[PDB]
Amino acid sequence: LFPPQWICCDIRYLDVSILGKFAVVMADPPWDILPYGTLTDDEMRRLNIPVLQDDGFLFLWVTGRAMELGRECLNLWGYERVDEIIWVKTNQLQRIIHWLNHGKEHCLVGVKGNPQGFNQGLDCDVIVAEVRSTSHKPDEIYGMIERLSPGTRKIELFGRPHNVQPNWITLGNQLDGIHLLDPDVVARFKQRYPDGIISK
Amino acid sequence: NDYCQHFVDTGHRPQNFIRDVLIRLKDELIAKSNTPPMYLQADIEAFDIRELTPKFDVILLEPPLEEYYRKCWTWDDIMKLEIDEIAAPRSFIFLWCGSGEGLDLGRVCLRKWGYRRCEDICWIKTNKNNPGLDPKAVFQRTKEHCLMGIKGTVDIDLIITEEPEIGNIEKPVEIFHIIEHFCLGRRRLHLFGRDSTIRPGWLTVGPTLTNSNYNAETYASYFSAPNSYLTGCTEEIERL
Ligand SMILES: O=C(NC[C@]1(O)CCCN(c2cc(NCc3ccccc3)ncn2)C1)c1ccc(CN2CC3(CCC3)[C@@H]2C2CC2)cc1O
Repeated sequence: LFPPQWICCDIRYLDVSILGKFAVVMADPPWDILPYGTLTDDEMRRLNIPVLQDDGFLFLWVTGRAMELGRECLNLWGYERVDEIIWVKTNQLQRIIHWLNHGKEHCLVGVKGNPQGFNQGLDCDVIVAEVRSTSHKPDEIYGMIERLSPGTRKIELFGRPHNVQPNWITLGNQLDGIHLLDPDVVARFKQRYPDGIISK
Repeated sequence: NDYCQHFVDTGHRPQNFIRDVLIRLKDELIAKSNTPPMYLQADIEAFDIRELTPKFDVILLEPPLEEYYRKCWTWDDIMKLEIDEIAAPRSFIFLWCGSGEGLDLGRVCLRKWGYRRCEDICWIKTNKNNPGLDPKAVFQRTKEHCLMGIKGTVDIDLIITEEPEIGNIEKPVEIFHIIEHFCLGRRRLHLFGRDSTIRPGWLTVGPTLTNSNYNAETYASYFSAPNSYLTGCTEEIERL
């Protein structure tokens, strides 16, 4: 159901089996690289990503030692890494913002199953875009994902209010409440959470 | 503007629109301390890499991957290179990994040889001159990765050039500039270099070299005392 949907929750504890299956998953995790909201490496490994898709793509933002740990998670969750997007960070005039200064952010692209009917090869694997507010991912990624898999259901983990999008369900503990419009999801949510509380 | 949509509309890669892409004395110091270029033709698959002495401070490894071509080395071949046998206990590696499975297998190699990855240097290829396909790919691949690894106790991680003509496998010479600016020491090895990559300050070993001048005793004499620990960015040690 096309309009934006979201669930404020601790993603460690939400039963994601109520959300159904998704053509695309995106995650921008608070890797332990500790600061508020961080997940330990074990908590990351244990996320029930495998129930979220049968055939489709996973987009996983990584930095520092999560370039390696994110590969471990992707493989443990059942994905093969088949691309790596980089976002070249620029100012409003298109100039680039330990051993080297860092001009880019990285997003691994994993595949699970054997997706059919996606539009692979429409976009390239380099994003050039302005840092529109620190710590945000560039909005361009939603466009590339929509051209890749138009009209399908998508789910974002560890998103924020600015991330909510049509065709997407956004999960994160800084969202405002619970806003669900898909009847399949609404039905399974009330069944699983009759009193609206998501604990343990 | 959305340069991704623009690429979909026009075939111009988003990197085509990046613009503008006191160190000179340091480049001069590098040039002053560079050893003479030295080079050896050797079939690396049949060659006992331990004959390469002494142990190196920097290794640049550029195996000819199949994806570079519209004798190729598989990651099976590369992984079985015994790089840890010629790397100094404190030393650095720069591994060109391409754009596909090498991004994973190259990391397996680094760990196999005792390195941890400390940077990921991306060569972004523009197509300004020709605006506008691996079966696994989700996106058009417009870059290559050079992983930097470290073992033991000014520049950006991007190189931007126009995509070379088909059949040209050369990597951007800018990678040498980045490596030399780190001032990591003077024993520098380029495995799978070519006549076209030979460079002062570097020992180049590769199968297609047409000539050799490598002599292990002569090479070691460049780093004998008092010169054993120079960074390659400091002034020569006065003799006579
Ligand atoms: O601000 C974020 N995200 C919202 C939260 O709300 C913020 C509190 C944590 N967070 C949770 C955490 C959670 N469970 C664990 C918990 C533990 C202790 C107390 C409470 C909860 N469940 C749901 N959301 C999620 C956030 C901000 C920055 C980054 C870093 N990337 C931005 C980047 C993309 C291009 C640049 C870069 C990537 C590496 C390359 C990741 C983030 O994710």
